[PDB]
Amino acid sequence: MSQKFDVVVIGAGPGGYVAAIRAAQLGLKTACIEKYIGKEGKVALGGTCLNVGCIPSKALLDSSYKYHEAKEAFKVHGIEAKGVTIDVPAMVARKANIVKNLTGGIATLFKANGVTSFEGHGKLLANKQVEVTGLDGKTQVLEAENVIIASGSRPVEIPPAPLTDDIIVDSTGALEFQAVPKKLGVIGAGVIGLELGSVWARLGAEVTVLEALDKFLPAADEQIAKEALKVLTKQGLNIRLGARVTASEVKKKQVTVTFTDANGEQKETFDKLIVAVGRRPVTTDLLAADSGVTLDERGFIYVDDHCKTSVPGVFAIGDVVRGAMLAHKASEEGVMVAERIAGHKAQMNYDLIPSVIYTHPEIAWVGKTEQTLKAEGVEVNVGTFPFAASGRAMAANDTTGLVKVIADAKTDRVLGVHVIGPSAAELVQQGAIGMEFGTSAEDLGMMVFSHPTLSEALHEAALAVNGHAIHIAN
Amino acid sequence: QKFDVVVIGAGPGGYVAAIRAAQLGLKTACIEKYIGKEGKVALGGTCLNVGCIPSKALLDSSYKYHEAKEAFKVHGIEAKGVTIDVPAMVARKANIVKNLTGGIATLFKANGVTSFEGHGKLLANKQVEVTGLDGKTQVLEAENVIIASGSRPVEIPPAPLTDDIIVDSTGALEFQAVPKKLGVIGAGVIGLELGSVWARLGAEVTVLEALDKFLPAADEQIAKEALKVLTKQGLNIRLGARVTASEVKKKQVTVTFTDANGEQKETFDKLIVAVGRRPVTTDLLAADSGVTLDERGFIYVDDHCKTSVPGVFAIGDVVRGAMLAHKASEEGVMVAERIAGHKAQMNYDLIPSVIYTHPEIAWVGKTEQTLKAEGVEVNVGTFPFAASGRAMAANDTTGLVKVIADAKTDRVLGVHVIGPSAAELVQQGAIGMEFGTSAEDLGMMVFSHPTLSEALHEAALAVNGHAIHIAN
Ligand SMILES: Cc1cc2nc3c(=O)[nH]c(=O)nc-3n(C[C@H](O)[C@H](O)[C@H](O)COP(=O)(O)OP(=O)(O)OC[C@H]3O[C@@H](n4cnc5c(N)ncnc54)[C@H](O)[C@@H]3O)c2cc1C
Ligand SMILES: Cc1cc2nc3c(=O)[nH]c(=O)nc-3n(C[C@H](O)[C@H](O)[C@H](O)COP(=O)(O)OP(=O)(O)OC[C@H]3O[C@@H](n4cnc5c(N)ncnc54)[C@H](O)[C@@H]3O)c2cc1C
Repeated sequence: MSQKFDVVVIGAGPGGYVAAIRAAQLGLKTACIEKYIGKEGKVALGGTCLNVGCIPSKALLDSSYKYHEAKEAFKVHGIEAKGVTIDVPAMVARKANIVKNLTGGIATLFKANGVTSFEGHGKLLANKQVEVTGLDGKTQVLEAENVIIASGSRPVEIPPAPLTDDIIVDSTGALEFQAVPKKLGVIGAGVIGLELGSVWARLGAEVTVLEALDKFLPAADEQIAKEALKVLTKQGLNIRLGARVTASEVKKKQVTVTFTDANGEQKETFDKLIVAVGRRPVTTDLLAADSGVTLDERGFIYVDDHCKTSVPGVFAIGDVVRGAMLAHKASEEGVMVAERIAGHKAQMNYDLIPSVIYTHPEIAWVGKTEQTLKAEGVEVNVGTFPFAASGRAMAANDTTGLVKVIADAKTDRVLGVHVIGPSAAELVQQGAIGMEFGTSAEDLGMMVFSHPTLSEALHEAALAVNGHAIHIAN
Repeated sequence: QKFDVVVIGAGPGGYVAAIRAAQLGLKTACIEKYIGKEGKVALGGTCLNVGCIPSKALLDSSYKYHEAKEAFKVHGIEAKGVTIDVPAMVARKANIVKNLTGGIATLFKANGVTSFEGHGKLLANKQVEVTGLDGKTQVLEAENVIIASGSRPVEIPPAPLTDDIIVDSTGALEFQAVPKKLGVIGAGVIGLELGSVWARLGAEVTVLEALDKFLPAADEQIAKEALKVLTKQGLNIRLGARVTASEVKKKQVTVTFTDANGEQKETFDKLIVAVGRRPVTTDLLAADSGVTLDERGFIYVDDHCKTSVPGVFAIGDVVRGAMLAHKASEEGVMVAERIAGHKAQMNYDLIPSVIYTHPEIAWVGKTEQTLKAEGVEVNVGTFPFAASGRAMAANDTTGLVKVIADAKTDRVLGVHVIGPSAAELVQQGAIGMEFGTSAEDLGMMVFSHPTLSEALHEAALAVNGHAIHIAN
């Protein structure tokens, strides 16, 4: 029985580790297999998000912002912070210690819940048998009643900019720089590139972001994206749209990138270059030829709306399957799959998954953009409120940005909430909770919002939908 | 001199009522007497001029200084020193107040509200006498009157305001230097906020509180954590300490008070009287206006803020209910809408409370102790910020979220937070409660990761024993 489990989970990222905990909570005998070696030379749980993704990036964003504010936005308060500096090794070490604590915390949760951990590489064979290759190279086979595949993702590689020495790096290396890159190039103006560029720009890097697409943040609401581009450019992110990298050359501890833009061939030289074009699903040695599990043309594991693969009792969740490649999407899929194995008719809502970009100002949204609703032919009413009119934001010395609420013009149902500014993600979550209950704009308007709080900007934007905000002209 | 609506007072109640009435097409006047820093009438009431906004401005500046002094090294951030210039900090606050008070006048002009400068008094038959700043009078004929005269600090005989030594909250927001030893009478929201400002800047702060129980309206678990954290921050909060006398000598003040061990004395450079707030009706009502006051000096109104006189309403701090700015403003909206013919109502059950200490404290709905006293069986779920990845990244892990749900129906009955973004997380809870959320409803929603909001999600899951990120 040592080798028999009700649920075997391959991977311990946000998808897999949450699925494993939930399965154990539901009374299923659960194993979770993980191969990733952390900084101490031992297996570290938590996946991309904890080890080289969400948490490390937010740690560096928060440290670098605190330095930036001390250097550039203290005098208005009367604060004199003389000769303020930030030590990059110490900043990175704080991040490493946070990662170590949280990865240890997952192991603590596994122990408390009775999840059995295996260290090594898992491979799905036919008929729900899972071969585990341990760290010593020895194999064993686990007999699973159900398998949850949660093998995650890795950075996209591009031929013009292969990882090279410590000069051309991906996001993992960008979270490990021990000195500020004097000239930093970033390929890709999506969330990851914008966050990483912001960290290092705050510390003095001169940053160019090369983006092949003509449109900035095309999935975000256009009004939000336009303000974001303006603000981030002013902060020193030299974001170049319609700029397609074709070659790179490393010499003298620098890298020269050749790229094509509207004016032809261009060259620019950097001390470090981050390739942040996107993310790809990981299926390396994951599926035996006889497993029965199929991949789509983009390399994701094919699953249905309940994350079931083509093989009964085999599920796949998170970044290895279709849908938004986000940590909270992966974890909610894990919960849904575990609940369904336990017999519950659990159903995931894919329409209210929020997005957050942890720049400062923060950017977040839920639901549909104005441009999507126009393409769908839905008439809408829009309300906005700027943080420049927020008393709380004035006290905070942080008045950039706005809240936008989009409602159906016929029914008043809120269809999207979009924010750039302080506490964007928390205000968007307020909107998402309302949308879960079918809120109208008038419903939000009729609620008591504490004063003074940043939340009031959502209240006013909801009132503005129907032309009766108090604190701005309508 | 004829108006559909005459509003007395331009604080959060009155100025919002005036704007909403004007938006509804009612010919609206608003009367205000308060003189701001430029020597002219300033709108916005207590909250904008000497209350909410100034206090938050000094709290935010002082916290940024505190974090630089005490919580930068862990990030790798060093400095040769950090100082704060108190006059400059206060001047930033004064400029914010000036901008926002000007903004209300701009809103009045855009909406067509007519302003009068002076003291408004309700006479018989809905006539309003306005005494101008030169003492000359005129009478306005009002179809409807909205009384929004607000509040002022409570004065106590044993600590009368004196020179620059014994002050109320208004004086405490105007210190031009850090007091070396600062005494505060009253450990409520105002006293804790003001004490926090000056403690962060180096004052030795004692807070004398007559009640044995700290923050009795807050949930007991939150209040216990708050007392521990604020004491650690240097607020020497003395419970069961009743002030009986004070004496000023040589620009210092000795306070006599009684505690469990008998009569005590303590000497301070400055003393803040922050025991509470009282409704203002000074010269507000003619003897035959028809409007009645209760025994505590509030104007008596029904649940629609209607007085004993038809067409006369009263809102905000001068009437029953929570003395909070968002309560006053929403009452103003209700009254304006009702004058315009709508059967508008006010929800008194989900008014949140916020204390802008750091960590911030906020809550909505009922406490565990209230529900026990009511005999309502409950399930409780909590989640600590020490287990939040977002909070760890923020270097700010003090506190917790608490969700209380009915044990039979699973309906959320209260949400209580001490920690980062407490007010925003409480607002999430309040929105859910408006829609009748259960704890499981919140648990089934997708919360972005990593965000502080996830602490509310986990606490909601913990109600029914299945949080993912803490043992159940
Ligand atoms: C720099 C960066 C910043 C990000 N910021 C955020 C953010 O703030 N918020 C957000 O929502 N998302 C963010 N993301 C995306 C987020 O990291 C992913 O969406 C999330 O980690 C996906 O979770 P998952 O469990 O599907 O996969 P992963 O987190 O990739 O976990 C997969 C696990 O499977 C292991 N594994 C793979 N194959 C095997 C095998 N055969 N046997 C054993 N183990 C195996 C891997 O070692 C890994 O631990 C960020 C990503 C990056 C790179
Ligand atoms: C230090 C402090 C901090 C505070 N912090 C907060 C907080 O963060 N959040 C919150 O919700 N609440 C806070 N409050 C409470 C908040 O200020 C009040 O709840 C709110 O201002 C009440 O609004 P109101 O319109 O009823 O009265 P007020 O704001 O007091 O306005 C009444 C107006 O009427 C004027 N007036 C009175 N009589 C007349 C008359 N006869 N004729 C003409 N004009 C007249 C007054 O000059 C005044 O401008 C704070 C209060 C203080 C003292």
